Amino acid sequence: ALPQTVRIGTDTTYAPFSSKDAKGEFIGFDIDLGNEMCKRMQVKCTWVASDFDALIPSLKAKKIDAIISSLSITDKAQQEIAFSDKLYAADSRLIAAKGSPIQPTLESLKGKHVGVLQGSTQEAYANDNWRTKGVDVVAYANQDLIYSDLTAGRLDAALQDEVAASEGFLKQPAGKEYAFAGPSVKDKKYFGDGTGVGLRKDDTELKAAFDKALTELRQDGTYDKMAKKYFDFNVYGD
Repeated sequence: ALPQTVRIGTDTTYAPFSSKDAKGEFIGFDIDLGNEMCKRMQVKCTWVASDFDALIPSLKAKKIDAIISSLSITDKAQQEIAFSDKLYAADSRLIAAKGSPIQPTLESLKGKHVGVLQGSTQEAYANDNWRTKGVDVVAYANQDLIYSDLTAGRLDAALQDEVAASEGFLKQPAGKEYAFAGPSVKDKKYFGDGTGVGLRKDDTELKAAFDKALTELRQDGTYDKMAKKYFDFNVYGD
């Protein structure tokens, strides 16, 4: 059976997907999608704030029933839990100076200095696929020094999460003269084939209901109107 109330864990530190406004209400595209889906499933849903590292543990322990927290559908993720159909893409993308010919390819990146934040999935991606093929991958302890170095010319480009750099630098005045160089980088093992509602593998009726609500609010234009409230591009992706 479907739960009486679906408890949804989210990490409220990740606008524009999941954050808390100044009055403390949950806000973002993850919330709107969750709320819309739950409305279509006709079930009560309750948002449970949780540190991101504790989301999958809370789910396996049944302290929560779903995860909606830009949780990438990576290969390792799927060994432990199940996912709904994709909610939106969370790929990475290179940033360089406006007019840069740089592409996210080996023949383009050979011998170039690409910055990445240490500990990120972008650093893992760039170290396992780019550093070992003659790309100079530079790890940074501090995200704002990446941007500063890039503006200074000590990097040819930076590998960032696409939405985060969209919101955090490119829309800011400091990034006016910078832009994405080439298309978003896709890698199922590092970035998932999107994000999805994270669910326990036993919870097939819950998965079915989220997927049906998801296809439906897409097919009738609700997804696009809702995304337009936050995004200028195709957040859903491929």
